[PDB]
Amino acid sequence: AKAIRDGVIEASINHEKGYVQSKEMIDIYSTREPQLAFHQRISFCLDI
Amino acid sequence: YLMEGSYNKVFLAKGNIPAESYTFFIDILLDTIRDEIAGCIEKAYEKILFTEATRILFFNTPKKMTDYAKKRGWVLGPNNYYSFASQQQKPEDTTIPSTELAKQVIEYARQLEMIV
Amino acid sequence: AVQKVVVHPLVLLSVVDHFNRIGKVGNQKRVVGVLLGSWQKKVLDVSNSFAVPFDEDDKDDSVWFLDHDYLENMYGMFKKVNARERIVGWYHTGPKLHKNDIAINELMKRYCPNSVLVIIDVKPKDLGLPTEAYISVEEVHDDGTPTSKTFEHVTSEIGAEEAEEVGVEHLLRDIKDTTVGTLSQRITNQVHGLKGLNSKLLDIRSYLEKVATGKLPINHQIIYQLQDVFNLLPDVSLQEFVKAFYLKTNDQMVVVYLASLIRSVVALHNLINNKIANRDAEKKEG
Amino acid sequence: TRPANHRQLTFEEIAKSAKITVNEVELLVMKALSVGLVKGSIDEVDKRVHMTWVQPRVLDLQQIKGMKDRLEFWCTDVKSMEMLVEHQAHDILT
Repeated sequence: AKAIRDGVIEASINHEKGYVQSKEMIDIYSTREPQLAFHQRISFCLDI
Repeated sequence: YLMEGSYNKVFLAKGNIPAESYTFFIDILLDTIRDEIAGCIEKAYEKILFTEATRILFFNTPKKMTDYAKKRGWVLGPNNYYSFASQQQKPEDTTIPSTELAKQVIEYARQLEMIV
Repeated sequence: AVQKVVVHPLVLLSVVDHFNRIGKVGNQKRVVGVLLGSWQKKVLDVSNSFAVPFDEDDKDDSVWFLDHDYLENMYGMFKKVNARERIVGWYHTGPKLHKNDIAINELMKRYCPNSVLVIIDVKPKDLGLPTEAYISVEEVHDDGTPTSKTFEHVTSEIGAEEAEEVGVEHLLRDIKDTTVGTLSQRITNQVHGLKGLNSKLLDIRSYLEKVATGKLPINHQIIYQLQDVFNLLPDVSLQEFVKAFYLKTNDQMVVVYLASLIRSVVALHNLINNKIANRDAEKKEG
Repeated sequence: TRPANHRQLTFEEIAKSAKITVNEVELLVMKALSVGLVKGSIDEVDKRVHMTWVQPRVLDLQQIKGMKDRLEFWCTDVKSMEMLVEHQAHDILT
């Protein structure tokens, strides 16, 4: 429950049945994280 | 134990004090986890009857479940907690990278040709 | 039929110097002249010109005169000095489309089949190119007049020539934002480009002035294209169009990240090439 | 009538507004596409059609108010986005 509260894992729990389901989250590529992994190091390699 | 999702052990420590009273501290400790269970009712749960999440805190059947059930959603129904697990509105945003990235592209162009 | 026009700076200045040489009249005189040149591969060419004597009175402004003897003799001189040079049409100084410029073209259509006109500018200020050319089309259509004729603007640009660029680049000597790198497009079409869209945005706003107050003909042939603008307004942000945009952007900053990674190593090699010029020189010379 | 938001109607809606049966509306809209008064695509399994281009009609002095207004705040988008261009691209060229 706190693992869904604090961020970490997202998906649902069937507390009545027992199983914790989790979706298949692929294509993190289009999601705007690796542009930030770029942008951290673009300006820094320009700094060095 | 408050750091992780250890709830039940903390509420076992609520009453298992060998040292002294600690009453005013375990009453804050009570409210600050009352709104925490009242927070973690808000997942993508299924229907929970009026027994399970009724007994996850410390109550049998007062109107404290009317206080939480009218405080947040998971509405009072026929032995039902209603799941409004939507999480739908916020995605598909091209314009915000088309403003922020529109800044960062020109900021890439500044330290690219202009002497500093 | 006619693709586009090619205008040289020699004739471009060679109208304005005539505006200077008849600028002593003070009151009103329009520079109307004969436009000479070729057209090859359906690309219109403009090389040489002169100006014909012309006067015009304000009362009863349906009267024009071109000295056709002057039209014959000087152009025979121009053919004699240059058999390659020939007629291409005419031009007028064109502030605001004077009214005789519906039958000047019909007056001298017997020389050039597409006797094209060129509107120029004498007071140069805009965010674009103040060079204009129409084309003559006539129409026997359902509406309007039975005898109906309206000019249609063919696009206009300034063609260059390897000969004349020496004199043009010589006569500039003022400012020239060359060294086209990461910044020339940023100003020639990104600072200036959206302001190029500003005027075309504002032009239909200028047609928009007839909501209940402007001119009496209403739409007919104006609103199918306007409906096609909002109809052909582009795709909204829901599709993988979003995800393909993120995809190719996320592909582009791979390449930018690569070359950016190379550049610092290049300048590091350039640093060691300077420390070798430091430590093995300070002990030697002193 | 439908905006540029969806303009995706269904064969039940053609069967409602034209009171003509389900097995004839496709023969209608293939003729509409063959004439070329409309340009769009036809799904059969979800019973919907993605109409894209329509034949442009005439209009009175009321529709130019709406086209006026949709032009109006489209001006300030060009103003607003070009404002970042001249502000952030200021020192790049004088």
